[PDB]
Amino acid sequence: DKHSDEYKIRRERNNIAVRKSRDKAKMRNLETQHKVLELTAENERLQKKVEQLSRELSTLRNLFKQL
Amino acid sequence: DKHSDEYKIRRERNNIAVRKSRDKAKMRNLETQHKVLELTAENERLQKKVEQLSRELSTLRNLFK
Amino acid sequence: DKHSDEYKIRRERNNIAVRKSRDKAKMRNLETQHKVLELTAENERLQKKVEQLSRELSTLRNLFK
Amino acid sequence: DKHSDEYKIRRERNNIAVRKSRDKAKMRNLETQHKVLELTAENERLQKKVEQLSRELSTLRNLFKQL
DNA sequence: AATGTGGCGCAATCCT
DNA sequence: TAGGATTGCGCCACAT
DNA sequence: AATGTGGCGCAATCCT
DNA sequence: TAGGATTGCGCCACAT
Repeated sequence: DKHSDEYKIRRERNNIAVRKSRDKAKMRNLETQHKVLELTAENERLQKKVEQLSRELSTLRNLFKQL
Repeated sequence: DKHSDEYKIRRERNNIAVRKSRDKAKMRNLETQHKVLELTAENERLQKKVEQLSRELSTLRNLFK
Repeated sequence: DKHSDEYKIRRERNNIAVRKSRDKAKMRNLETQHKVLELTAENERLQKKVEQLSRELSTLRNLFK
Repeated sequence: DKHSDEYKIRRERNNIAVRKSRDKAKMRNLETQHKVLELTAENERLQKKVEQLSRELSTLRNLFKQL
């Protein structure tokens, strides 16, 4: 009975749940997009550190090798 | 008019476009979640590399003593 | 000359370039291995979708009987 | 003793192992690149199938909905 | 011990 | 020439 | 049972 | 105008 009073209230409750479920999903996605930006900045920091330490190690190894 | 052949083809075409658009969006969101897993593992790896390089520097500098 | 400052800077610069080139190559190879995992999971998903769509078609066509 | 006879033969054995290890790694990589091409063709086939079935289902659902 | 791997350095070359 | 990107050869530390 | 999710359809709009 | 891409609203089947 798609005209029933009970029907329309059942539909309304589900419509409310649907908007709630999707807001949550869209928020989660937004939080994830932010996490990527955060992890990217951290990745770049680590890359710079690895490069700096690698060059430091290389120079030191060369010194010893020159004895 | 809903019986109009033009209406019918319009709905048919739009339903295809709507599904295509929604799949693309789902794909992007999944990729973003994927990048988080990727970056997380990679940063973990680089951090390990940092620690390894530091140990190698310490080892060499111990030769001075 | 190996004592030449020019030689020393040449080695220093090349060692950086060599490491950079080797890391890039390692990255590409890891990505390729990654795509295999990705595609494998995705094809599995699409196959599941194919099966689901077929069940839905069967269900609707059963209404005719 | 990096001039020893034993040393040079030890180095030769490792050099042989290194080339063997790397050929294997490079082959594995080559096989993986091929697998990606194979999985990509399969992915495209599946995408086409999903699209075709989806349109088939949509048309059929519309028919019923028009009763 | 002996072979298998992974990271580098060198130097010739290729590339811009 | 300058200078970065590749790559064959091979040393070494470490893993299996 | 009641809410939470995922997939669609419609139709207004935006975009090319 | 034609026609594909988005997106707010909401129906429904199914999951939890």
